Amino acid sequence: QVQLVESGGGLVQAGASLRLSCAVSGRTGSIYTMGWFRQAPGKEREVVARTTWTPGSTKYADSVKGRVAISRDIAKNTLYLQMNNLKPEDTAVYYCAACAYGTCYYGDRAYEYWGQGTQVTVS
Amino acid sequence: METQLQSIFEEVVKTEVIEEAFPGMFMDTPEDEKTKLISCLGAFRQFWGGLSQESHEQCIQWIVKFIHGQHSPKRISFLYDCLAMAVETGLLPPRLVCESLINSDTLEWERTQLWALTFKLVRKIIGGVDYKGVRDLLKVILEKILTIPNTVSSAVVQQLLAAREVIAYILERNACLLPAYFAVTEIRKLYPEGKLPHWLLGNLVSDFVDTFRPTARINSICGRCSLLPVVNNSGAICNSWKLDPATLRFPLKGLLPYDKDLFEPQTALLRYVLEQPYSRDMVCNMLGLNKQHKQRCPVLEDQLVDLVVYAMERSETEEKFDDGGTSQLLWQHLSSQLIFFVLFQFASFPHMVLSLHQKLAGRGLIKGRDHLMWVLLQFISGSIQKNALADFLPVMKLFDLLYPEKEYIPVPDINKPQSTHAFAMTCIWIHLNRKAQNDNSKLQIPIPHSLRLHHEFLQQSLRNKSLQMNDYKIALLCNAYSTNSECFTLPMGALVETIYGNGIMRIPLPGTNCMASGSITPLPMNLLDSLTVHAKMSLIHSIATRVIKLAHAKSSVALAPALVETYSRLLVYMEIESLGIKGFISQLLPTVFKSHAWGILHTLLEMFSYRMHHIQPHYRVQLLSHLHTLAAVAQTNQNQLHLCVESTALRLITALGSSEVQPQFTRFLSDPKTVLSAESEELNRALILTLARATHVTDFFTGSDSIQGTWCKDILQTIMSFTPHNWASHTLSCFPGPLQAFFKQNNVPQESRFNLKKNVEEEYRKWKSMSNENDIITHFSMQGSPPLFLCLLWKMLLETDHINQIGYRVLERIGARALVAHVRTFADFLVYEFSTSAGGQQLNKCIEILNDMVWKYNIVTLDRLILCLAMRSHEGNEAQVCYFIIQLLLLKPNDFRNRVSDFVKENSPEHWLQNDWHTKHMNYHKKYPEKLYFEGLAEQVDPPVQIQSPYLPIYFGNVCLRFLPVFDIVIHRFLELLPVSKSLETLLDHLGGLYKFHDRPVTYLYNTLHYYEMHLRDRAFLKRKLVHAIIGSLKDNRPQGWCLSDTYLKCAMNAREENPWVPDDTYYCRLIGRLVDTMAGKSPGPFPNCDWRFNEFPNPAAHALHVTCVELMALAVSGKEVGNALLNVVLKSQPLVPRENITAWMNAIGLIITALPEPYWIVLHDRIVSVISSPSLTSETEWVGYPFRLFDFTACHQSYSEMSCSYTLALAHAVWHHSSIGQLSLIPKFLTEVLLPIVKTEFQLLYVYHLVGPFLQRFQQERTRCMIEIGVAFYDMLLNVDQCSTHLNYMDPICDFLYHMKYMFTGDSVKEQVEKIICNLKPALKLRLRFITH
Repeated sequence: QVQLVESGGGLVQAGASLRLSCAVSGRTGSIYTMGWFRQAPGKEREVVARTTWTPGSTKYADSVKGRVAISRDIAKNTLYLQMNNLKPEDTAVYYCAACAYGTCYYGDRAYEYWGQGTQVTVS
Repeated sequence: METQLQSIFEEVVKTEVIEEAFPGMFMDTPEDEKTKLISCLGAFRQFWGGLSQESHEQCIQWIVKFIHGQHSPKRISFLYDCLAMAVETGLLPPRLVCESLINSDTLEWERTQLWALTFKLVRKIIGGVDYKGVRDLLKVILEKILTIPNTVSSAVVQQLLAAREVIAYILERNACLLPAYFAVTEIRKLYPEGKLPHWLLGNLVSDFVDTFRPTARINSICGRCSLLPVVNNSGAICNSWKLDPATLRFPLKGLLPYDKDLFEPQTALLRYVLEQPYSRDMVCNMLGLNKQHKQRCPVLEDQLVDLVVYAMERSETEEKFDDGGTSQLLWQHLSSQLIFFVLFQFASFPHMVLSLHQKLAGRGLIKGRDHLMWVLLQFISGSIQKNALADFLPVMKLFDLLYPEKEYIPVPDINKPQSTHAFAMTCIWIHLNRKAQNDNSKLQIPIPHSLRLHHEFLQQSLRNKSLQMNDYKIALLCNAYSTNSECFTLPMGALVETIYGNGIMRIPLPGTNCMASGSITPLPMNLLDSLTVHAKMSLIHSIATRVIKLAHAKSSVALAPALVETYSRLLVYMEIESLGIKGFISQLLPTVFKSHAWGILHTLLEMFSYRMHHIQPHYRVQLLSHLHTLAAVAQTNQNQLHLCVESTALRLITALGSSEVQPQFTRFLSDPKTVLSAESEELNRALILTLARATHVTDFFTGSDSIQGTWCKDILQTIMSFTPHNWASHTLSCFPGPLQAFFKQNNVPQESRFNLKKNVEEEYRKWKSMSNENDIITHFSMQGSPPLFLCLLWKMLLETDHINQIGYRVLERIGARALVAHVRTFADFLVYEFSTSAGGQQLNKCIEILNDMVWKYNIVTLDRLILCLAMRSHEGNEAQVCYFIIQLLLLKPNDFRNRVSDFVKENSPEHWLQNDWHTKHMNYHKKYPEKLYFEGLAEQVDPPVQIQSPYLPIYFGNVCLRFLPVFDIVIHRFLELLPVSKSLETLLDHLGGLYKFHDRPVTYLYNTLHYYEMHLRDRAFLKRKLVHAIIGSLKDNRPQGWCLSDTYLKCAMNAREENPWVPDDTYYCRLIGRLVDTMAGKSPGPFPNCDWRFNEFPNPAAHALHVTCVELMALAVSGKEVGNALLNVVLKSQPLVPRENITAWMNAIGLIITALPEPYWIVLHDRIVSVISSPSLTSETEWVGYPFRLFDFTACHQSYSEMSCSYTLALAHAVWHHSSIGQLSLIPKFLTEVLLPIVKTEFQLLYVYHLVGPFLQRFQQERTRCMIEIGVAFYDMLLNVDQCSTHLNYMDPICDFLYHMKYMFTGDSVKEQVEKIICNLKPALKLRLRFITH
């Protein structure tokens, strides 16, 4: 069992930045990879950024490439997502998810544990 | 032309002779040795202009022949000088001149001055030859240097050394005339591993080869010679274990200076495999012995001889009075192993015997002589029938060597099975003597004096008119007189009638009107093991003949229980595979089927389901295809035969190994109809589920996101025809990705819940309104109509609590085959009924009558009903209701729990050790009779319909054993549905003990835990409940210490209290230590030795591997933590794990972690990154020479960082050595998405090459796409390192390796992608990689 609680969203103007955080709790150590996802009102949930937990290898989607940085703190058990130069097309509910499989990170296997999400509305 | 050339070059000589004799005349201010030489060839320049390019090589060959024909060295030098200027000025091509000068047959080393002048000329002009031509000239120059003897005159050495300077110029890296890889290739072709360089060269070529010593390491697997596999004769074979059949050496890529052990024969590897049971197929695949000709493979033939000598060595040194403890176990293995290789003509018996005589001549004592002759008797008694006599005579030299000749050898105690080994020598001589009497003359063979007592005992017993089974007197006669016409009917017939039971009254079988023969005691295994292969061959032939005889006699009497039990035991010996297993499926099965025996056919399929073990995959697929064709047509519309065919097929499909599925089903893509079902949706669903875990466990789809193109698309698409169906979400979500993508499309509409309820009520309303019986029977049994009669019977005894006489007649007319659809629809209707129902008596009435239709009226059997329920596509609460119905049927009444409790308490699964199975089998059926023809319905109907249908023979099966394959499926469905968790615990508590009779309990747990890692990781109590219930069912039938480790039984066997048992490093070392000691072969042994002929695993290592993986998966610890703990057994300084033997531990960890789910073996990627960022690879402190110790785990290291860096590389090789190609496919993305952004130094780049380099060949053969992705990743890393480093010290090993990868693997595939990367490198790298783009 692994619990995730997103935090840090809200209404932000275009071109500004935002720093999402995810409180990772439960049975950490079962986690090999962690990632950030988003889902528009009437669209399919997309992946934003993924990391391998202990080494810290990062991987970014082509939609947010160059504008977003994903990072982690093992000691604080917290996952971070720095979003810069936010555009109106980034309006979505953002979820943090963990997964024990490397193919979650390399391929496109669905992540196992999820948080309830956080709203990010960029006008 | 040649006459013109003669006149031209005579003027050149004649003009120089007068210039030599009168100098200082017209040389006032000549050019510094340039215009003179040019003007000398002025006439030749105009002649050369009027020549086509076709004549150029003929003109130069003539010039060289004219220069080499001169006698004056002063004139040869002048002509060479004129020639040198002609090349410098561009008049003559340098390659043709160099080729003609070196290929000249006048150029000899004894021509001491022409030799020096020629190679001094080559040294000047060879620089202008292209790199391919320089490689050509490098070969011939080294060939001419080879013609010089090792001893010459001291004065000619300086002139002979002129050829060494050309070699020194070609091998000059700074000159860059050709890729250095080309040069070392030609050097090794002439100077292979073992040859010493010529004295003229010496240190020059020896040091040049050592510059490729790093590249050979980059392309070599660390510790490969000590990496050993686990023998699985299942899916294909890994190319890593293939050997040269002529040298036993690994096929190496390129002519590189690989380590000395890689050039040696892999005797230890082949020896270890031959020692393992069922290694027959793997030994052939290694040496390519696919049966092409009389191989006479001597390296295998000599290794079998060494394995016999080793058995003779262990025969000495104690072993005591009782048994052998190994030794006799190895002789037992040698008996059946060596037979195949000599029968199919791979080892020669006469050559093996005389080669065995030399090895045994004067080599100490001889205590295992009888066992050796017993092994040899198997060859002679079985093959002397038609082989020439001169091939078995060398045995006489062995007999004279091993036995005391003077005094008589006494007769042994014929009550012990070892008497057949003592009499083995006399038996051998009786076969030689009868081969000498048949076709007499030439060479008669007399019996020895020491074997006179053994022979008199055999002849005096042969004239005894009635022999018993109370001793081995019968087996001794079958072994000795097997090759005798009339002398074999006396013993052979004595033990065939003891199981046939011809007379002395008969015996009943379960059901009504089924009688078998009297004998019930089968021939014990220690008796069958005491028979020779030839004696067992006739026993197999006599049993199959009588079955065919009974099948053509259209007899209703069944075969004796002892006959089918004995025949199943003889089917164990794989050295009798020709007449036994291959004939049972290809000859006996079709013959019985073509005779319409049905009764006998029911015995053969029942014998297969309950008495077979190690059957090869292609044989199971053969029987499976026969079962499908048997069920579809032939009008086998009998209740007892349809149940048997469908039950036997379910066992074959469910038991297919994960690795076996692809190679056996990829052969039927041309017409998959043969290996599929046409109407049994359950079997086709069971096959889909078996594809699901097989592609999962083997990581088949890892990399591919589409089933299209693979072998599965044509199998599944055909399964959609015949039997279209849907998969519930909780089950479909566990399939591999590409399989789900196949079932989301290819979707089938389903009849709604309301339409089924409305259809049943409208048809039950019609049932209550019809009076004409013929109209009722015609309507409610119409083929093609909705299968609702089981729902109607449900409706009848729900309201009226009874069924009319027509109710039985309608069932009787539907047929067993068409009735499964009724059970299938009745399953859906049961779900709707229970899902829409008030509690209390309205619900308990449904349960009461649902059990009545099974046990009271015998309308459907329990395993048929529950299999259909578990094979439905209900979602959510509907699925919870469907599984709740399954729990009710199993646990609520007393009918099934009593049957399982009594059968488990009173019976044992070791049928091969049992002499009273039929008695214990009849006691069950007499206590819980099974009615397979609706007897309960016909007996409680209004006018009792008397039934007298004769039952078919039932020797082994019952409802408890028939349900065990379905129980495997029921458990998987409950694991997939999360709210049905608690009910699964109650099933394992009540019915868990049934797994005592499971055929592959450890294998079932292995697949279940591996396939359901995601659904059991956060439900450890359920995972412990499953592992402990199935393994616990065998605690009184298998030795202590057979499965779970001693620590796991003392810690993880307690209740939870918010503190699960977290194992320490000592635990994982001991657990892995059981595998390293089993693969090493220990006299005590971590696990007890079992008769592997009757186990789910073929050999100890296969058993030691699975029970270790099962235990590691049963731990309440995540895959990441367990996987890292495995790596820390070796990568961290640990006691109990002794160094100097670390490769045997790395081999076991690789085997263990590569068989675990991905969360376990994925942690290797994390461990590599920790080494990539280590001070050993990130520091900028330079070395002199290649840092071999950073990558060689056997060297001595200066730092702990160097120690773990090399150990990680060695472990990563061991892990990837045992990985499937699917697991290896993560490496290209691991290189580009994890390592690429952090590899910045030169040592990090080399460490990546040492990691992936050795496995390039596997990507060449198994998945080509990855080979190109890895090749570009290597160049992308080289550009990053080149830009972050001020300088690069080891550019030569880096470029040598990149050239090796080109000519051996990538070739020209990656040229445009690489060229653009080359253009951004520093000029030093571009000049070395000058030829990569070619």
